[PDB]
Amino acid sequence: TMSLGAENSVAYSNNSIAIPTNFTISVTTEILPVSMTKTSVDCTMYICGD
Amino acid sequence: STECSNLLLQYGSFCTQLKRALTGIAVEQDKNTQEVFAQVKQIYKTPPI
Amino acid sequence: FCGKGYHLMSFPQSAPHGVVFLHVTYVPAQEKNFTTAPAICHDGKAHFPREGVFVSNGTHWFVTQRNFYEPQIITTDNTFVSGNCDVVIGIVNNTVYDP
Amino acid sequence: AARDLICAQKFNGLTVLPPLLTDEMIAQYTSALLAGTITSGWTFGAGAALQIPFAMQMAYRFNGIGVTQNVLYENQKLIANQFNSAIGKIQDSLSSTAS
Ligand SMILES: *[C@@H]1O[C@H](CO)[C@@H](O[C@@H]2O[C@H](CO)[C@@H](O)[C@H](O)[C@H]2NC(C)=O)[C@H](O)[C@H]1NC(C)=O
Ligand SMILES: *[C@@H]1O[C@H](CO)[C@@H](O)[C@H](O)[C@H]1NC(C)=O
Ligand SMILES: *[C@@H]1O[C@H](CO)[C@@H](O)[C@H](O)[C@H]1NC(C)=O
Ligand SMILES: *[C@@H]1O[C@H](CO)[C@@H](O)[C@H](O)[C@H]1NC(C)=O
Ligand SMILES: *[C@@H]1O[C@H](CO)[C@@H](O)[C@H](O)[C@H]1NC(C)=O
Repeated sequence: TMSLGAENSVAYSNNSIAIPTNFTISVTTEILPVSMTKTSVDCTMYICGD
Repeated sequence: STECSNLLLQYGSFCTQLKRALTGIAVEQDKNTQEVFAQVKQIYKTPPI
Repeated sequence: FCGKGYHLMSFPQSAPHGVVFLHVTYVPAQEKNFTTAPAICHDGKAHFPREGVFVSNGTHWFVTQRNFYEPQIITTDNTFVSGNCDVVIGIVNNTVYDP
Repeated sequence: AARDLICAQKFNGLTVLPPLLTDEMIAQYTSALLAGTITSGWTFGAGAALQIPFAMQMAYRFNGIGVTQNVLYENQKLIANQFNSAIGKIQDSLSSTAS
């Protein structure tokens, strides 16, 4: 059976806050297509073969 | 029938293209369902309070 | 949108039939627990932070920014006065310093 | 009772594959997102989830939209009553109207 992820529980309270004292810098790669192949078809030659 | 199947084999590879297109549609639907909802990394839960 | 975290900048890189981004992001790392209150009672006046939150380490109360732990003494420069102490739920007592 | 459309299309070779994620898993994802939003605001999207009181989170939202947080901390009961009445109106509209 597929696992959705880890089980976590936020310790919520009336007067409890969590504040970071340190950080990290990340570099993430995002890949996106832009253009495809500029094909062309010779219709008469493809159908008939001269 | 069998003669219909033989003439369908003579017509070539249209059915494979249609089956491939429908398979791509189904995989894309699964990808959309994953992409919209599966954004959180961990399964949080509410406190009893 | 532009990467996972708080986005800073990106650098585009070319690719065959596409483009590739390099999203630079800021991500907090090491959190700590603190005791918090929405406002401070001082001589019947309710003091609220101008930019930041009130935190406590057990004995003293400080004003700090949201995304980093930089505690500072509660003054009248970083707090503003609004109303009295009988309206806000969860207010606590502390001495607001004045320079 | 005679023949139906689903058996006709099944006998003629047209099937419907089940989705990969069941409705229980979809509800688990929405419950996880909702619990993270309620208990941490927006910090769980940026990084690790950080606990915060909900009144202080709504003060963050009010400072985001441009109203000072004393308005929230003085009108908290009225804002909570308006939110509860709005949620009840939404559930009544979904119970009555099916359009
Ligand atoms: C915040 O985190 C960074 C790294 O995540 C810490 O930097 C490290 O500090 C130790 C202690 O001297 C060094 O041995 C490492 O070489 C440092 N790493 C890097 C990449 O420079 C930093 O100390 C942390 N901040 C605090 C206040 O603890
Ligand atoms: C939070 O406050 C409510 C009412 O003010 C109270 O019922 C509840 O026990 C409190 N919870 C904690 C953890 O203090
Ligand atoms: C302290 O913080 C951690 C995560 O930052 C949390 O798991 C833990 O329950 C907190 N403890 C208290 C006493 O608030
Ligand atoms: C809280 O921080 C202040 C500021 O340095 C310090 O004087 C005090 O001892 C701290 N209280 C503790 C660690 O209980
Ligand atoms: C704060 O000081 C006032 C001054 O009389 C007192 O009545 C009150 O009990 C103190 N504590 C709180 C939590 O308001």
